[PDB]
Amino acid sequence: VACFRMTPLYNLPTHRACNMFLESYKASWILTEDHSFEDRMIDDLSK
Amino acid sequence: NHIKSIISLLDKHGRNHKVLDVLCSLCVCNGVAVRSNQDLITENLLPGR
Amino acid sequence: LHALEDARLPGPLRAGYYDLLISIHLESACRSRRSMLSEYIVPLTPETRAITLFPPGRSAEDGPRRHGLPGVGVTTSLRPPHHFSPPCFVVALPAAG
Amino acid sequence: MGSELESAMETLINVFHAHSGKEGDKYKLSKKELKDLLQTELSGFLDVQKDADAVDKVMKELDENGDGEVDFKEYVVLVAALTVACNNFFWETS
Amino acid sequence: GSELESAMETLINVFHAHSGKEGDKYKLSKKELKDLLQTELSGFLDVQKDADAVDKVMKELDENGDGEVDFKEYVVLVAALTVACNNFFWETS
Amino acid sequence: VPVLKLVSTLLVMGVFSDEDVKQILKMIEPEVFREELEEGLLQMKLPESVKLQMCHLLEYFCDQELQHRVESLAAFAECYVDKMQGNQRGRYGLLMKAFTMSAAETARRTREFRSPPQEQINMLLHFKNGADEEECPLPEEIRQELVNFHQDLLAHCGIQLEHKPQSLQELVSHTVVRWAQEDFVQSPELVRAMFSLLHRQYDGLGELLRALPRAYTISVSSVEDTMSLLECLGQIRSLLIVQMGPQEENLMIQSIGNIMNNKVFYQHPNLMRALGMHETVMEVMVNVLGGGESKEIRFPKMVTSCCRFLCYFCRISRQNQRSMFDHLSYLLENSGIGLGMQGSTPLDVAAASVIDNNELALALQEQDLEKVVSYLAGCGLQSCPMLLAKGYPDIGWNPCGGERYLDFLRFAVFVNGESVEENANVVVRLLIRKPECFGPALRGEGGSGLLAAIEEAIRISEDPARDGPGVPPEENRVHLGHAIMSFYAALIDLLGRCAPETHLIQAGKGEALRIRAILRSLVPLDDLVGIISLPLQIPTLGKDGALVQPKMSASFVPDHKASMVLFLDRVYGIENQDFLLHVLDVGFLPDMRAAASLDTATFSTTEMALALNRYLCLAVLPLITKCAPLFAGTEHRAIMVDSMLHTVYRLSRGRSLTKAQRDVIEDCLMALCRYI
Amino acid sequence: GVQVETISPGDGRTFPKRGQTCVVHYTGMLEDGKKFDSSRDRNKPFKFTLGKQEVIRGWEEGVAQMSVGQRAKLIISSDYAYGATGHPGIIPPHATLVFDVELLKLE
Amino acid sequence: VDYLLRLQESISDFYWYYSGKDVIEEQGKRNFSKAMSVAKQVFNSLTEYIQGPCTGNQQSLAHSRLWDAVVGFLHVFAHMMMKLAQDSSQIELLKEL
Amino acid sequence: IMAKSCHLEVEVSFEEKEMEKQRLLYQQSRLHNRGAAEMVLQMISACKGETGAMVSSTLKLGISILNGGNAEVQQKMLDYLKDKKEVGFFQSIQALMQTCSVLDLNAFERQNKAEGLGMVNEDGTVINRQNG
Repeated sequence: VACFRMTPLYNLPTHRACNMFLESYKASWILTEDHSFEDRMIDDLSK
Repeated sequence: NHIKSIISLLDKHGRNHKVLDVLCSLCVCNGVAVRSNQDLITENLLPGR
Repeated sequence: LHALEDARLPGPLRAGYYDLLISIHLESACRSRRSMLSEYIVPLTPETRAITLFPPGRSAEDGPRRHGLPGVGVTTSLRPPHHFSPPCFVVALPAAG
Repeated sequence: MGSELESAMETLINVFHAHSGKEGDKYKLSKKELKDLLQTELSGFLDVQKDADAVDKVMKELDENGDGEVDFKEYVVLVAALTVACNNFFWETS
Repeated sequence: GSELESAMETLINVFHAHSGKEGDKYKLSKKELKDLLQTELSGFLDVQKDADAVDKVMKELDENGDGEVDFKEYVVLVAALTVACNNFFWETS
Repeated sequence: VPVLKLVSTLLVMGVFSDEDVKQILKMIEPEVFREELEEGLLQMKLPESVKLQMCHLLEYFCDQELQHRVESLAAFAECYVDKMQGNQRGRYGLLMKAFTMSAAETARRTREFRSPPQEQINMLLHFKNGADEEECPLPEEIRQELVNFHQDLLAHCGIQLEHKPQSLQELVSHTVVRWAQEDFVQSPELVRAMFSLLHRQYDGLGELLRALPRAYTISVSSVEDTMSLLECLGQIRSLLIVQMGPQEENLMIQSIGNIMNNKVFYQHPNLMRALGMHETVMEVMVNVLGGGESKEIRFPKMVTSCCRFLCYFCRISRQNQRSMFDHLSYLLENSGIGLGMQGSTPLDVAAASVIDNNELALALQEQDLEKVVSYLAGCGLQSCPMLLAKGYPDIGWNPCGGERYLDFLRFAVFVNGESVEENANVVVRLLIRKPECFGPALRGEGGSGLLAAIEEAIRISEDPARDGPGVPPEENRVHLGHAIMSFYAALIDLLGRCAPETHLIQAGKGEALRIRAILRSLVPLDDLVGIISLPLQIPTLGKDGALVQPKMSASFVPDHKASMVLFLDRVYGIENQDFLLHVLDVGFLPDMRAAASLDTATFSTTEMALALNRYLCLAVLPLITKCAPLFAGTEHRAIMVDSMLHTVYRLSRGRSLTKAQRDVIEDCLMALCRYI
Repeated sequence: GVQVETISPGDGRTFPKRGQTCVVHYTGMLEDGKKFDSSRDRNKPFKFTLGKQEVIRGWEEGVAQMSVGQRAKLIISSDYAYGATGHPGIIPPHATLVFDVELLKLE
Repeated sequence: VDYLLRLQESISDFYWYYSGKDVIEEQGKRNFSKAMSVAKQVFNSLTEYIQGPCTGNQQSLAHSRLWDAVVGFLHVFAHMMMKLAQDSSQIELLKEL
Repeated sequence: IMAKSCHLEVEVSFEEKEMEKQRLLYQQSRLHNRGAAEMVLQMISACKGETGAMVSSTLKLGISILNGGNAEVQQKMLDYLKDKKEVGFFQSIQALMQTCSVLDLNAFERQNKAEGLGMVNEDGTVINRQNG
């Protein structure tokens, strides 16, 4: 019956919405972004 | 009684920094402080001046 | 304070007095604040809304290439204040044990 | 009896005082029993009620109002919320 | 459903039968809802027992001069008279 | 070094103002930290220890930059989530303004909003690689805000792509590399600080990614209570570094009390898991428990408070319960010695960590179960040194601790009214492998039997100088007779809970049939009937109106019989009319008659009267209701049937009876009268 | 307790009244002549209100006797002082106290 | 060799579990895939140990319990190839085996 | 970071393949010319047979520097082991093997039942059967 019952996002307090947004952004945007600093760091440290 | 004996060591043998080191070790070990030892050392050593 | 500002003290005694000042007055508050600095609880205040990654500028499109000076500006993360008691040895001790 | 709309109000009166009698003297009511009163007698409406938002507001009202003080005004306004929730599917309320 | 449910359909049917006057379906302008409330509460308002309640409603009719009043406030304002006459009649604990 | 230590301490305290921080930065490096002696401290060719202090300063400034990034992200979240919520309201408005023209599309759009809010946010946010309107409703206007902010964040962290540094990150990297190049650093702590700083500078997104888990946002109204909770948490954390004493115990108790009273502990459990409060409290508890293991558990009150706090932390939410399930094994390790405090225990914490959670019960580990089974075996083998020192007679085993371990095993096996087959089977095998767990009564080589053991325990209770020391801070410490009865009741309760389910038995699973056969072999039926038939002492009015109330803590009680009834119902089961009538005549009906007779005002609210009420309502009356169909065609025991009906009706007409209990009684009566 | 000896004169007309705050500069010495406290080192005058039991009864009587702008030596007996318990780490048990108190102003 | 024997016992038990069922489910196929990957790596390691050839390692394995593990794999391989060939959807798992 | 330093990147041209091999060798030289092999052996010996992220990272680094059967790294490791004559390395390796797990039918059944059971509560609010 929960599926029939609606769960609007806009009926959610701003602070909980912010926490959920932070988690989702971390999971989908920050984590997916790829940066290959290993080669540069190793070369700099070796020189 | 042990703390007072260690302080009497300073009293009777002189101003030896190794006794001070022992008293310092009594207070703290591996980053954990023993409040009873700290308080007893303070009470028995400092107020006499 | 006189030991701190003294210049002729032996090195061991100068270091000892500096460390004694830190231990007597500042060590506990420093420890508590360092423990609390690991977490970021951000109230939704107008000051928080005012925060931006880059200072208002025009140097570059992705904000000014120059950052703001680190540690300078508005920080709204909650950190409990420091509490200190005056050193006074003429006040009455608590009647209870 | 009398005018039909009036009779409807006395039906409200009697249904609320049914539970007032059990917990309080005649008029005093507690949410402890107002929850059962609403969820039982308005069971017919919620079956056909599709305003998930309003029924959720009612489910929030019940856990908000556990403090347990209520009167006729509170009961009638909340059951009015329930009936408008049920019927607003039937009829547009904007 | 329970007879309370039938009372609810009674209220909703009266509200709609008089909302057909001005308001679309679940809306109704006060210019008409006022006539509804005095005409239908004529028994109650005529047997009014709380002068305070009757004067509050007589000032409400003018206070809500907006031509729009929702069903929650209608039920509240009718209950204002009803509960007053109620508390006069019975002991009130 | 001293001046830099003082400056670093003041900075970490945060006392320094903006102008002071600017002066410090100018001293560190004039050119780089220049708003709008020339040589800086970094370029001044200093010794290694001074370099360590400078590294501490740079660490502070890097931490401040990380804080700035986190706060900026939080503010952007505040704005962006408001935008998304408003547009979501608009979209729902239009979708409801849609009069079900095409269900295939109406349901497709409305499934979005039927989904939980976290998945709603995920779906809305999923447009990083590009998505159309149908998959992602967000308009391009809203999307561009996030794209711009993400580009800004990458630029700030430097992942978005000189002879002078021009920035803090460049300055730190250049300085660390230059120091390492110039000299072979001989200070391990200096090397560690240098390379930690270098790694932080190189991995900007990694540091923010690791920091975010600890980032939380709260409404403006919660600020005061959150600050108070932070003060209490800081106190508790400070007590991690001091050996526990009286003052620290009192402080810890006060802090835990205030934390439990505070609202944030309920409104934001996620904030608490992020703060790690549960782990801090557990570390304090285990430290003090480990302290003085051989002697005793010093500061029992603090341990009780910590255990209560952790159990209630588990109760607050399921996620907290899983967090404590993660540490279960640690609590089981520390739960070796207990009951010397008589309050809450780490074993209770472990039980709460798994109570009423099917997922966690299924995830429970055989190693964890075997540890508790080994503890139970040890209890069945050796006696309790604390009781022996107190002066209690040496019985040779520890029913007191055996009962606690059995309680944990019961909570593990039995979940939400249904037995967990895996845990039940594992526990049954583990118990049979170690027969001493069953206790000396069921101990095979010379076991007297369960009925004989319970009768012996009753005689222990009756006989002084053998029940107790007989040479009372909590109701006279403990009583050996009641302890033995409680141990056997708990054992039989656990076995009955381990009993397989009826639907499995009907399906014919060989494993379930074998387990039920093993349980029946362990527990004979006649012993259970005799124990259920044992007479309970009833309050009586004597000696000039004095109430002779039996002492519950030191006497046989209805709960011991209730466990036996549960075993009889689940394992053996009542399927024959003759057996039902026999058990009713011998054991149940006398207890019901006694409960009816204790309905008078004098004995109505007595402890034994309430115990009998609970026992009947929760064990017997449900059983008779389930067995009601068997009462058809019992015209031969007409007198007994009439007496039972009268007794049940008299119980129904009873005072001091809860509504649920009355409901059970009335349901039993209608069920009987339907088939009689 | 307490004995008061006048080191420097005061006005002689104004004396502290109950509930009235006193600002003072003090220097605490043990009866052997060992200093244990002094506000002048902290550079901040000590403020205390009479009749609220904030300071020991030796102060509560000596400062009351003193007048505005007066410097005086107060000899406070052990029992009027912290007494048998003492102040651990600072004052030994059963120690008489000698104080050099200047009453700056009343507020 | 001992780890390989533990693995082959586990795989034989899993195959006996799934023998009755007509079609292996997705989770069963995934677990099979992980087990066969690990077994493949262990076999590659053993082959690397013995190739060259290393007479000492050859003799050590010959005297070891490798033969029983190979027997278990032979049984499992025969039965699993039959069962998986009867079903087309499990072609990828059959290729892995 | 050191492990990723060694990349290990239609059939390519024969020059392409040898040239890729040469970068892999140079990248492994950057590490094992500075004691990375001895560090890996010392870390594997220090772990003392308790599995964890530390030994996982050590093994990954060793694989990275040994990829392609680097003979120079192999000799550097052998010389260190023979010279130090420590048993801790192989004792830890044996303990790690003994700790390595295999297919578990009881665990499989538990996971199947847990997955079968579902949350009544909203997925966002509750775990909803997400466990390792």
